[PDB]
Amino acid sequence: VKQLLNQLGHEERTKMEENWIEEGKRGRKPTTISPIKCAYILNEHLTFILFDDEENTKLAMYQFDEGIYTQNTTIIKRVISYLEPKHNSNKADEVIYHLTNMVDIKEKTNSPYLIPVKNGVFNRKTKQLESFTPDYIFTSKIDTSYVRQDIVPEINGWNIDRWIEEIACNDNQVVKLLWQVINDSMNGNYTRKKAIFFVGDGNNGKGTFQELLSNVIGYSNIASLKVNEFDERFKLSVLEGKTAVIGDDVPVGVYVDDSSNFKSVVTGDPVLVEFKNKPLYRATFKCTVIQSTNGMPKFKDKTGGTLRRLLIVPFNANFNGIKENFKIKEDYIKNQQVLEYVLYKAINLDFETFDIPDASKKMLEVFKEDNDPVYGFKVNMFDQRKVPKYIVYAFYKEYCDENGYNALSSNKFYKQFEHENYWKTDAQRRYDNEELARIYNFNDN
Amino acid sequence: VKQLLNQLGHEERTKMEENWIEEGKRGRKPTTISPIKCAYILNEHLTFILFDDEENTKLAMYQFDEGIYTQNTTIIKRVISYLEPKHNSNKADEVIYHLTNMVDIKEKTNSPYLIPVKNGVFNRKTKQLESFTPDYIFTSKIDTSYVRQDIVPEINGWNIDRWIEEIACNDNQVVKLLWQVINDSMNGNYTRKKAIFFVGDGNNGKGTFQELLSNVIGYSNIASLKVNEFDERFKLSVLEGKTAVIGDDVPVGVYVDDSSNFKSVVTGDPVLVEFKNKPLYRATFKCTVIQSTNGMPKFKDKTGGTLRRLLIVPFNANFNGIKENFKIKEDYIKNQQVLEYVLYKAINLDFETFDIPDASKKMLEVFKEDNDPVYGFKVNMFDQRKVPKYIVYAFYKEYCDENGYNALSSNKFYKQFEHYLENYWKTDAQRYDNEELKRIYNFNDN
Amino acid sequence: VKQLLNQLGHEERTKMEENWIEEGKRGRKPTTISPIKCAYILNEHLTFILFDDEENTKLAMYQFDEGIYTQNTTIIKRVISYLEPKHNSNKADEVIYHLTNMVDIKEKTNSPYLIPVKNGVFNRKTKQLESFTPDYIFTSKIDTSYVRQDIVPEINGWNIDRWIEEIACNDNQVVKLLWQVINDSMNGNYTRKKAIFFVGDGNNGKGTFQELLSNVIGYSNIASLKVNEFDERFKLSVLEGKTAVIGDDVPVGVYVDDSSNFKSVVTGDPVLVEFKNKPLYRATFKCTVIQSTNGMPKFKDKTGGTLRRLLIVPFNANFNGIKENFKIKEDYIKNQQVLEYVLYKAINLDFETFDIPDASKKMLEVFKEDNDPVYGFKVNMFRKVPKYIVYAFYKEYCDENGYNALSSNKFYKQFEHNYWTDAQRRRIYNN
Ligand SMILES: Nc1ncnc2c1ncn2[C@@H]1O[C@H](COP(=O)(O)OP(=O)(O)NP(=O)(O)O)[C@@H](O)[C@H]1O
Ligand SMILES: Nc1ncnc2c1ncn2[C@@H]1O[C@H](COP(=O)(O)OP(=O)(O)NP(=O)(O)O)[C@@H](O)[C@H]1O
Ligand SMILES: Nc1ncnc2c1ncn2[C@@H]1O[C@H](COP(=O)(O)OP(=O)(O)NP(=O)(O)O)[C@@H](O)[C@H]1O
Ligand SMILES: [Mg+2]
Ligand SMILES: [Mg+2]
Repeated sequence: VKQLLNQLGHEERTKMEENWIEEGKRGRKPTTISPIKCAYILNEHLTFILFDDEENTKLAMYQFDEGIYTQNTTIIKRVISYLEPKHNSNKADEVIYHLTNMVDIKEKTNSPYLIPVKNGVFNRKTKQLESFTPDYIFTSKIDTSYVRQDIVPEINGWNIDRWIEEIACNDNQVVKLLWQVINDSMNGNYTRKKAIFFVGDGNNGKGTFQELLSNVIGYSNIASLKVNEFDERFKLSVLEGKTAVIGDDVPVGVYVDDSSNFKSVVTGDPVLVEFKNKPLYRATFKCTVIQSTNGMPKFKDKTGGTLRRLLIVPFNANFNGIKENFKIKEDYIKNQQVLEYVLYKAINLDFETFDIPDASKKMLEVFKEDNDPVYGFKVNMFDQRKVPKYIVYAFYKEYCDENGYNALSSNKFYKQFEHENYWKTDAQRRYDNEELARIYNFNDN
Repeated sequence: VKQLLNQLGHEERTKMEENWIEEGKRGRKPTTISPIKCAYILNEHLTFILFDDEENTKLAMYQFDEGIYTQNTTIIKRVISYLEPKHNSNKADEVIYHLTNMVDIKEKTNSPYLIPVKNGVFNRKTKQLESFTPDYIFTSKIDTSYVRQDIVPEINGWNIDRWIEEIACNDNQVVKLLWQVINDSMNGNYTRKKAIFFVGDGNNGKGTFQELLSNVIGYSNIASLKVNEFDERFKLSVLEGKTAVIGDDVPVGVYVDDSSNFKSVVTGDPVLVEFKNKPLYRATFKCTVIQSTNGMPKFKDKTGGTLRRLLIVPFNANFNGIKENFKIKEDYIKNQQVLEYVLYKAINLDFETFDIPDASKKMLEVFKEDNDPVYGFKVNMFDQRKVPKYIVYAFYKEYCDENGYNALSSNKFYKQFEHYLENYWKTDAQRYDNEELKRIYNFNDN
Repeated sequence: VKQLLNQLGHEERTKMEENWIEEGKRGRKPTTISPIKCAYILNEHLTFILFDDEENTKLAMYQFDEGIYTQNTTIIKRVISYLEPKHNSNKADEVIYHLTNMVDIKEKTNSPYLIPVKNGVFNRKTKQLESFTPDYIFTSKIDTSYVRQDIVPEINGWNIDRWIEEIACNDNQVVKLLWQVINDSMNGNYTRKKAIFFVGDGNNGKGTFQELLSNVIGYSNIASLKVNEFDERFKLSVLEGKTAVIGDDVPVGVYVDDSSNFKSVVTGDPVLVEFKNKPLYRATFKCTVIQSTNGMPKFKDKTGGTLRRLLIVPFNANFNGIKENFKIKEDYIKNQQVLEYVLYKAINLDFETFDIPDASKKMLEVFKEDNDPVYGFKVNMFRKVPKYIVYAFYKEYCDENGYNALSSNKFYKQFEHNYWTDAQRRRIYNN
């Protein structure tokens, strides 16, 4: 558009000179296009919009070669210079202000069925690639291109699908879940209301998968934030325009005092976000969370909420014992063809919701037992009677041998609420004080 | 008004051109309307007001299409451009300043009987919809149109009334309370002084009901702020223009050490509000508070006044299994017809105070024992006399067998303050004849 | 004054046009009054003063209709626009600067016997209502007119005096104290060196009385600051230009670690006020403090000063039932007749010190026992030589979950009060 703008500026200056010649030598050779006329020409021959009618909304320009509207001031300034190079910063700002006054108001397309990709928009309803148009209002797009694939790319005899199988210890459910996780991380307007956790005992390829995701998706489109940092002030502000958020390494067994922000982000509920020395507001973040960590973080809520939000991926394979192929994480996942194929395969597959692998359900139960001492006690109870409350207490098996703090006669109510037998009241099996509950009995008669 | 101002343009400019022609070629062919004349034309042909005479207050323009006064400088500058496009930003500011000097002073309409709606203004005294007029001064309105509704809209064979009944587990009192809450949430000038709390274990529709409210009401008319965040600095500033505040998820058992701002916002009491790098001032907030959480948070204030303000709504419906429908939260209640019907029904019904369901009273009592250990001990006392005051303070029967914190014999007055039952105050000298002090004496024979 | 300034501007513009005509057509014809001439005209006709000679102090203008000097630059710029509509913000600032250079300096009228009221100034010594004049320098006034009242105004069969009696649970001392509190709150230049605290639990009407006070007085004339908010940054800037400060709900039993600013504000003690990124300065605040809360918060200092500064008002009536009438706090206290009668009754009442009710003295003693464990011990202990036995760790902290001392500061108990000596006599049920 540089040539077109230079050309239009040339005839505009020529017309101004002709009018000055007709009117006589009085305007001392006017050679600079007035900012209002410059804005008129730009609006006529380019696509400028305004995202919102709110105060100090920055004007957006449609980059034809990129297909996404940009609010970057310097790009617009360069465009002005293309039309009129003699305007300084103040006159270009005046042109921008005039354009802001002229252009119409259009909201960004937040349709979950449309995903911006480098080649163009992708429609999930038709599962088809559509060329970039100014009608589709996007501010960012997936870095990697989208072309039809027929064979699995291989570099130096290394296959991406074989690596995916190797990551999951050759489990169809886990590789399917990983592909679904990639596909969900691609979508920014839809969240699926699940939290993805990667657990790793060592060199399990977790970081390699994180870098693969950060490469297939735009590196700018991804945010970095851990679970324990969600409640911290100004941390949520990084989730503004990011397609997904990745926690690189959550500390092992970290304690989250409050996860209200984390749960709200996971379920897509609106949340209060503030910037540094900026007014507070509320926004809805549909970006998915993907946290890679060793072990498993411990939550404070201890309720069914965090149980329903979370999803765990085993990542059992250990590549530390096998020879480490640094080229996989440094070269192979950065190859254009591999990212292309990954993007194509992930975008084509369709699923309404995450399908939990059988390994994840066992891992979810393990997390439930470890986080909640009461549930772990109930699972490992193996007791036969039911009436004696203090026998049921039994000091809870030395805090389930995991020294997790447990209350008296209050967590008993929590246990009975959590869990056929219900409660029984007998005067011959209770109030005997056989044990003054340290405790070594397991089962009585 | 764009057409009207454009017609006003090229006419005043024509007038200046003719005057310059008559006076001779001396003014270099003036073509820009002077900012003062621009302000005169705008004041004559539009409605600009000033909310108050305070320092550097912002001019307000009546949007004829929207029907609400706005202080957004961008819209005003766009209108000025509609009149005189060639004005710079500084010239637009000059026009705004001249208008500020010229226009009159009128206060915002804050009568509780008038509710701004997308379609018009609803009058509760006459229960009627009236067209937008510049006389009514509103800065925001409900984003749902008000239309006459006779048949409940069904989308994909799904009924909103049936969903409301399901959320309440088919309880008439609870559905009535939910409708009353919907009605109260959209009134920005009347508070009823009740703190609505949604309690549920999981997948109970708490979040669905909250974003349903955020849909029927304007999204920008809702402020997201939790109970524990009321007293943090700069947080109250979000309540400036919002008709309701919604706490998406209050952490379970969070200790609210200070409740002054929250209690003030619940009632019609004024509060000190401060913006970021802006002078502090005093404002009254009538927005209703609605908080959804998994269990009632612990409040430091054990006094009766904190308890009376709180209201608790049971969400006892379970949708954890295959019964869950994503379309309900994501699609169905974003439908325009459903929102219109909900707005109509909520606006129509009239009441003076919340009708407390029986289940709410039970849960309010339960939270009363949970928050106040002495009240919990009294409820679980069953010790019938009470002359030996020392056995009564047996760590209040070891926290009535639970856990907590106790004061050392300074809570004696608290027991009488909580209740007197029927024995009132009873202490006799002969007391010392009972053996001192552990769980053997849970009976009245003493 | 709009008509006068419009006429003055028109005649000045005509005179300038005549001068341009007689001097010949030189350049563009003058049509805008120069800022210096505009300032000259404004100074000649209007009334502009300067409160002090400090750095960049703001010019004050006397509003003839309002009767009070204002420093609001918006009003001054509107007046300038009345005189000269063609001046933008910079030219109005130039006019204001010229006026600041010209006008004389007069201090604010801070006479405790003069109270600015919407009808006019009120002379307490004369007990009269004097009309507004520019001679009296005031920056704010009570938003309720002062009219002579003879018969109590009743709205919907509801009496303000009967409601006041109901709030006090039918106690003459308490209603007298409440009227005295209203009178003290209205006066902004006299402090009486007492802190008013509304102590009551559950529904009592403390907030209703506070709203009545904020209604009879100007709403903008009331500051909002709880006792615990006094000592942090930028909070005192709210107190500037306010006749009284009201704390809506102090947290129950809040720990007031720092009370220096609160004590300074309670008395006439000067204090350093700071604005947000504005030149901080020293100032004296005479506004009275009124706080409402459930129970009496305890102070760290627990000394004589906080005891003598504090005053406690009983709110024992409960309306937590069908007795509650919302219209009392929503509509009844907003009635203009009721507010006018309340203002008349309060301002005509005269006194020099607060009349302490007997119940207030009892609660003051109770708070002294609660905040200071030593005095609670002294009250509870109802011989002389034995100090160790009477100590006994405050006889086991007098059963209040307190913390004791090392038996060295315990003898400060004879400060509150063991007449002095045996040589052989110097948990436990036990004096
Ligand atoms: N097939 C393979 N795929 C990926 N990495 C491999 C493979 N075989 C060996 N490796 C090596 O295994 C290591 C995996 O690195 P990385 O995935 O960052 O580890 P991690 O411990 O999971 N990282 P992190 O998530 O931050 O804790 C690197 O040294 C790789 O070179
Ligand atoms: N009557 C209903 N039938 C089926 N699904 C429903 C019904 N009501 C709500 N849902 C769905 O239940 C899901 C969860 O509702 P939501 O209110 O977000 O949960 P929540 O109660 O906030 N969960 P939690 O924070 O963990 O306690 C949403 O997808 C709703 O669409
Ligand atoms: N004499 C009265 N008779 C009946 N109702 C009254 C009376 N005085 C006040 N009320 C009402 O009682 C309520 C008092 O609320 P308010 O004064 O804000 O709180 P409070 O009673 O001081 N404390 P709290 O109950 O914790 O909010 C309002 O509804 C008043 O209209
Ligand atoms: Mg929820
Ligand atoms: Mg109150």
